[PDB]
Amino acid sequence: SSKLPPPQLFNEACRTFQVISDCLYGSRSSDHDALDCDCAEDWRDGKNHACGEDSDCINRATKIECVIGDCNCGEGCQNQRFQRKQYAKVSVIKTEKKGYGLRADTDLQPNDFIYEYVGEVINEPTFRSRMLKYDKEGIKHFYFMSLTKNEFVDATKKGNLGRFCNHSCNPNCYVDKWVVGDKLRMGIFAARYIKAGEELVFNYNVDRYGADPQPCYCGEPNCVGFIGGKTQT
Amino acid sequence: RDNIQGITKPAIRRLARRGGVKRISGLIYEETRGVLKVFLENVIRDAVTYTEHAKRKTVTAMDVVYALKRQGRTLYGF
Amino acid sequence: DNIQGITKPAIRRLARRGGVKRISGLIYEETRGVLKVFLENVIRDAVTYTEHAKRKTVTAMDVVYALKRQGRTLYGFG
Amino acid sequence: RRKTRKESYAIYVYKVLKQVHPDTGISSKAMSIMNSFVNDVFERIAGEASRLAHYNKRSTITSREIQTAVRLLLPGELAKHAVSEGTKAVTKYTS
Amino acid sequence: RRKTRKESYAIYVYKVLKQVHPDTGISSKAMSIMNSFVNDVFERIAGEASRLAHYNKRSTITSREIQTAVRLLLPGELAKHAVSEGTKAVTKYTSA
Amino acid sequence: PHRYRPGTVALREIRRYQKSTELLIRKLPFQRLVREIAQDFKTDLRFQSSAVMALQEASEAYLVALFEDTNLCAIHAKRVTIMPKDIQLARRIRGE
Amino acid sequence: GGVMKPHRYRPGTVALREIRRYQKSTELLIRKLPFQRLVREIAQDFKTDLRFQSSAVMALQEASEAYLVALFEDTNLCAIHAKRVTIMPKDIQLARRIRGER
Amino acid sequence: GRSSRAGLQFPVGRVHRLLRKGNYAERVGAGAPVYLAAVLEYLTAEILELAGNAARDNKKTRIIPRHLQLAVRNDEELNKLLGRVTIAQGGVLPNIQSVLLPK
Amino acid sequence: GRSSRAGLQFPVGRVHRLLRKGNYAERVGAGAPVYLAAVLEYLTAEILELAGNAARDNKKTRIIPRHLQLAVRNDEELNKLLGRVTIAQGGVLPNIQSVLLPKK
DNA sequence: TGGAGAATCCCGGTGCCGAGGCCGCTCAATTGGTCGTAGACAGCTCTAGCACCGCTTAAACGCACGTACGCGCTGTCCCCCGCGTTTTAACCGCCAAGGGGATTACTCCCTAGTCTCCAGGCACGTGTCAGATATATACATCCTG
DNA sequence: CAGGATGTATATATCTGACACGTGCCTGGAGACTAGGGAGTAATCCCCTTGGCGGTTAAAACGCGGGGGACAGCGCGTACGTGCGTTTAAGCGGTGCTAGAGCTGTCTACGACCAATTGAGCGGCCTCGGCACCGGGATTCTCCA
Ligand SMILES: [Zn+2]
Ligand SMILES: [Zn+2]
Ligand SMILES: [Zn+2]
Repeated sequence: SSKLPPPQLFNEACRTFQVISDCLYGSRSSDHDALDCDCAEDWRDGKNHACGEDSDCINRATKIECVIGDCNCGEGCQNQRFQRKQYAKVSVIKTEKKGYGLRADTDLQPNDFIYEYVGEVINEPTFRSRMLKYDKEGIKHFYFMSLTKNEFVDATKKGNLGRFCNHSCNPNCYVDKWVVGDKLRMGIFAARYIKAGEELVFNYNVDRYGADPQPCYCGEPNCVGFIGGKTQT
Repeated sequence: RDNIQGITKPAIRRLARRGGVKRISGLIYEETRGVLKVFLENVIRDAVTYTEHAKRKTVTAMDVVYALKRQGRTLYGF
Repeated sequence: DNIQGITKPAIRRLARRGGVKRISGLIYEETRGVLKVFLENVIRDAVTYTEHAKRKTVTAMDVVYALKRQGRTLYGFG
Repeated sequence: RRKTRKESYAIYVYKVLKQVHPDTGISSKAMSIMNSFVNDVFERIAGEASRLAHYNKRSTITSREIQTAVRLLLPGELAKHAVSEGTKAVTKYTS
Repeated sequence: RRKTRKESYAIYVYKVLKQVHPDTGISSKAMSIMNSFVNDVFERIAGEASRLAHYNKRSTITSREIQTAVRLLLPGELAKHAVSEGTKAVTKYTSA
Repeated sequence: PHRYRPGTVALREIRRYQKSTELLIRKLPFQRLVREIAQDFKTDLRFQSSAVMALQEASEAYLVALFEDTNLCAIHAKRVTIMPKDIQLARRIRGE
Repeated sequence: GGVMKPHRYRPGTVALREIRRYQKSTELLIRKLPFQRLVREIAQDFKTDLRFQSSAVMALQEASEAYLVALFEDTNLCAIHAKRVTIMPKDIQLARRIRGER
Repeated sequence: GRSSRAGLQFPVGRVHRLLRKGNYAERVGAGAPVYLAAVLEYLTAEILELAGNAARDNKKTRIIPRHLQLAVRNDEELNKLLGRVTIAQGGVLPNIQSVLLPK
Repeated sequence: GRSSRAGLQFPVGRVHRLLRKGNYAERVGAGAPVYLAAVLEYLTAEILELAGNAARDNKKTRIIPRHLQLAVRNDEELNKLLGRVTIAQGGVLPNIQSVLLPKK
C-alpha cells in the first residue's frame, strides 16, 4: 500500500548509532554444518539463480544458507544472500504517531528476502544490565528482542536499518530464524503483496516487563488497543 | 517383432477382473505389457541359463520351475 | 509392560530416518504392535536355535542365522 | 519296460488319502501338485537340517536336527502336531 | 596360551584393499561386514552350484557349474566381468 | 433398450473369473511372446509344451497378485479404478 | 524493557532439519537399555532364565531399526501416493499387506 | 518293512536314500528318516483332508487343483507356510472388496 | 602357493577345503576353487572400490559401514544383488521425497 | 416396488478318456556282519553376563499455542463402460519329417584318500595418530570498604 | 570510587582408544602317488516338437452414447509440530560374583559300508464311471418406470 507516504537517515531520523553489516556480536551459535549439495545450477552468467530463491534446492527449503565458495554451485548460489546482502529497498519515513517506518521504495514481490536484523547478541545478566542502564537513562524505545531463548539482540548501539519498525496486529512482513556460518540469525521476509510506500510493520509479540505500553496505532478491528504477546512478564 | 501386442486389451482386462479390479485406466494395458515383458525376460533368462548348462537345446518344464524357484515364486505341478 | 519402553520420540526418530514428515498420534500403537510381532518371530527362532545347541545364551550367530531364515540377512556379526 | 524309472510319492499320497477320506479320489494334476509339494517340503526340511548341523559344527543329521528344523519351518499348531507325530514315530520305531 | 584358531577373510580383504587403494584403511567392524559378505556370496554360489549338480544327476561341482551359478546370481555387467575374471584365472592356473 | 449400469457387469465378471480356473491369456500369442523373448539369448530354441504352460501359469499368477495389490492401493487412495502409478507403487513396495 | 519473542519456525521446518540430520548420521535411534528389557520380556515367554550376549541384543537392535526404517519408507511412499503427507495406521497395514507379512 | 514297523505310510527307506544321496550330511541318523516321513505324512494328511472337505463342499468326489488351492488358502498356518507358493490351475479366493459392492 | 599360480589374492586352498567339507557335493572339480576365488575377489574389489570412492569423496581415509552402505545402495547392480541384506550401523541413503519440500 | 429381462443355476442325459487296478519285472530296500570316527559325557578353566550402586545429564514428558493440513462437500468434464456389429486369428484335429533327449557301450582321466613336510595365517605385543580433555591465560563481573 | 578475587571464552599440550606393523607357532595346505568310478564320447533310437492346412466361431477390434467417478477448488476445524520447562531413567564407570561357554579326554554306540536277497513299487494295458458338456426349465438378480 501507500499509507506511510522526505525520507530520513539512520544516524527527522532516529537516534544515532553505527551502521553495521558484519558479525560484530558479543561473543558468538547453531552448530549445524551445511554440506555441499549437488544442486544443478542453470548458472554461468546469471541467466538463472543456482540455488534458486523459490525453486527446489535442499538448502534454502529448511532455512539453511550455503557458505560462499564451498557449495558445488560456487558463487551464483542465490541461497548465499546473508553473506552477500541481496536486501530490498526501504527508507526511513517520519510519522508523528508510528514513529519511524521502513517505507518500501520498490514494489515488492511477496515471499522474498526483504532485510536482516543485525546488532549485538548478548546473554541474560548483561542483558538485564542493558535493560537497567537504559531505563535508568530514560529511553522510550526498546529493542530487547530475543534471537534464541537464551541470547538476546539489541540494535540501538551498533545496528542497521532494521530498527525503524513497530507492531501491527495485521502484519505485512514477519521475522524468521535462519542459520549462516554456524551462527543463528534473524531475517524479515514478506508474505503478502508489498507496494512501494507503506511501512513494513509486523507482529512484535512482545512480553513487556512494564505495565504501560504505547497503544497499537494500527486502528484496525483486529487490534485490541495494545500489542498482545504470550506471557504477562 | 511387435508380437508383444498379442496379449490384448480384453485379456489384460480378464486378468484384472480375476484380480478384483473394477475399473481400468487406458494406460494400464501398456504398463502391464511392460511389466510382464520385464518379468518374463528375467524368468526366461534364468530358464535359458539352466538349459545351456544342461547341454540341451530345449527349455524343459523343469528348467522353468527351477528358474521360478530361484526367484521365490515356486510353481507346483510340472 | 515394556513395549512402551520404545518411547514415542524414539519412534518419531525411526520415522525420521525413513523420511516421514508428519506422524498421526495413532501410529505409535501400530508401530509397537509391528515391533512386537517382528521381535517375537526373530527371538522365537533364536531360542529354537539355542534349545537345539543345548546352550543357555542367545549368541550373535544364532540371531544372524534366525534373521537369514526370514530373508533379512545381517552383515557384521559373523 | 524301455523307460527310465522316475520315482514319485503317488502311491503314498494315495494311501494317506484312503486312510483319511473313505470315498474320495484324486486327479493326475492334483497328484502331481502333491508330489511336487512333498519334494519341496522335503528339500526345505533337509536343507534346514543340513545348515543347522553345519552351524553347530556337527556332521550328522540326527532326530534333533529334524525336530528343530520342523519347529523352525512350520508355524504354530502345525509345528506342535508335527513334533508330536515325529516323537510318536521315533518312539514306535525304536521299540 | 592362545585361545582358539578362528579363520576369516580379514587379511585377504585387506590385501585387496591395499591393491586397489594403498592409502586407504578399513575399520574392524567394516572388515567384519566384508567377511560376512564374502561368506554370504560364497554360500549362495555354492548352494546354487549344488542345486545345479543335483538337478542334472551329477556328483561333481566343476568350474562350469560355478560359472552357471555366477551367471544366475550377478545381474548383468557384474556377471559378464565375473565370468571374464574366472576365465582368466582358470586359464592361467591350468596353463602354468 | 435395457442396459446395465457401468459396474455391475464388472462385478459379475469378477465373480465369474474368480470362480473359474483356466488360463486367461491366449495360448498362441503368449507362445509367440515367449519364443520372441527367448530369441535374444540363444538362436533356435525349442520349448516343451509343459514349459510354456508353466510360464503362462506363473505369468498369470504374478499379474493376478500384482493387480490385487494395485487394487488395494486404489481403494486406499479413495478410488475404485487403477492407475499406472498404483502399479509402480505396488512394485516399489514389493522391492523391484 | 521486556522480552520480545519473535515468530518460531513454521511446522515442518524443524522436521525436515531432523530428516537431513538423521539421514546423514548412523547412530542408533532406539534407547539400548529399554530395548534390551523388551527383548528379555519377549524371550521370557519361551525359556525361563534366558541369557543374552551383548552382541546379540545389538544385532537385534540393528535388525529391528532397519526393519522399522524400511517399513516407514514404504509407508511414506504409499502415504505420499494418497495425496497426504501424514502417515496413518491404514498406511502401515497396507504396507505390510503388500509386503506379504499379513 | 521299516514303514509298517514305524506306523507310517511314507517310505522311510526312500527318504533315507534321498538323505544319503542328497548331499545334506556325511552321516544320516537312523531316526531322522522316520521323523521326516512322519512330518511329511502329517502335512500331506492335513492338506488332503482339507481339499477333500472342500471337494465335498463343491459336490465332487475327485480332488482337482482348485480344491487344493482352497484347502491351502483357508488354513492360515498353511498360507504362512506356502506364502511364496503358486498352485497351478488353482485360481483365486472369491474375495470382493467392500468398497466395490453396490450401495 | 596355489593362489600365486592363478594371480589371485583370495585363498584357493581354503575355498577348496570349504567346498569339500561344506557338504555341497560328493566331489569338487579342480577348476572350481580357482574360479570361485576369482569371482569372490572380483566382487570384493568392486565393493571396496565403491566404498573407497565414497569415503574419499566424504573426506575420510578410513572405510566405515556408512561408506559400505552408500557403496551398495548407490550402485544399481549391487543394490539388486544385495536388496535384502542389512549392513550393520550403516543407516540409509539420503533420500527426501520431492513432495516434502515447500511449494512455490 | 414390481414386472420384464438377462444371467446364472440346477438337473438330467450322453460320451469319453483318464483314474484305478492288475501283471510282470528289476533294482533298490532290507538284513546281517564288520569297523572306525562322531559325539555323548564328565570335568575343568576362565570370560563375560548379570546384578547393584552412585552420579551426571540428555532426552522424555506434559502442557500451551497456533497453523496448516486432513477431510468433507460440490461442480465439472471426460473417459471408460456397456453393447452392438464386424473381423481376424486362435483353436482343434490331422499329418509329416526329423531333431535331439535319452539310453547304451566302453574307456580313461580326474579326484578322494593317504602320506610327507613346512611355511602361511592367526593370536599377540608394540608403536602411532584423529579426536576428546584438563589446563595455562586474557578480559569482563561481582565485591567489600 | 576502587583494585582483587572470580567467572568465561580461547588456544593448548596432553590423554585415550582404535589402527598399522612385527613376533612365534601350528595345522592345515601343498606335493606326490595310487585306485576306481563318474563322466566323456560315439552310436542308435524314437518321442514329441515344429511346421502346415483347413474349417469354426469365439473373442478381439472398433465405434458410440452416456454416466458416474476422478479431480480440483473451497472451506473448515482440529490435531500435530514446535517450544519451554520439569523430571527421570539412560548411560557410564565402577564393583562383585558365578553361570556357563569352550575346550579336552575317553569311551562307546551308532552309522558307514558291503554282499546277498527279494518284494515293493513302477511301467504297460485295460476298464468303467465321474465328469465335461448340453438342453430345458427354474430361480435370482438387476433396472426402469
Ligand atoms: Zn544447493
Ligand atoms: Zn548452494
Ligand atoms: Zn493492533
